[PDB]
Formats: sequence, C-alpha cells, structure tokens
Amino acid sequence: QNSNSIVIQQLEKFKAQDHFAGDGQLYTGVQNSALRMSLNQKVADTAQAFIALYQQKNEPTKAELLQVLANGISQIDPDKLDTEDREQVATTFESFLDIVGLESSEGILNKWVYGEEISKLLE
Ligand SMILES: [Cl-]
Repeated sequence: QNSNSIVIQQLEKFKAQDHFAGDGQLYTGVQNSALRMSLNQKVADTAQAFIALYQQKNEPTKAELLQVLANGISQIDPDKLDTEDREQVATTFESFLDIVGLESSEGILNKWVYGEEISKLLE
C-alpha cells in the first residue's frame, strides 16, 4: 500500500511535465503551441486515469493497467501528427509502462505509430 502512494506521486509529477520539448539532441519538440498543449493534456488525462485506478485499487492488475494505457492512447488521432511527434508520444507512454510496472503494451504502441502509416502506404 506504500508502493501505491509512490506510483501516484510519480504520476502526479509526470502529469505536470511538458513531454514534448526539445531533448537537445535530435528531438526538436512540438512547435505548434496549441498542439503541444493539447498533447500534454491528453497525457495528463491518462496519468489522471491511472491515479483514479490506484486510488480505488491497492494493487491494479496488468490487464487493468493495460486498458487504461490502451484507452489513453486511443484518444489521440495518429493522422494529426508527424512521425517525430508520434514517436515522442510513444516514448512518453513507454514511461507509463515503467511507472506502473507493466512490461509490454501488447503491441498496441507500435500499431498506433505505424498502423495508419503502413495502411496508407499499402493503399
Ligand atoms: Cl512495449
């Protein structure tokens, strides 16, 4: 029940961060301010969903954690972002996996990044 409060502290901090700034290296960040803010909000929404789960459940199951992840990412239309921005969203959501102790996204994150892209390529 102590781990429960820690994860929540991680999520609260994570929720308040800008996840789409330039990393100094090869990622430049989301330039459209309206879009970046809109994206941080979507991330904040998923973070807040996980918090609600841990508040109602001492030890959430892998399946529970995975559904919150899957529902959080499905809220973002991949056809509205460029490749670099989509990759940053995936990296950002990978951090959730580490936080909640979930090993995999069951291929959900890759399908999100390259799904519509490969579909349009084959079309
Ligand atoms: Cl993964």
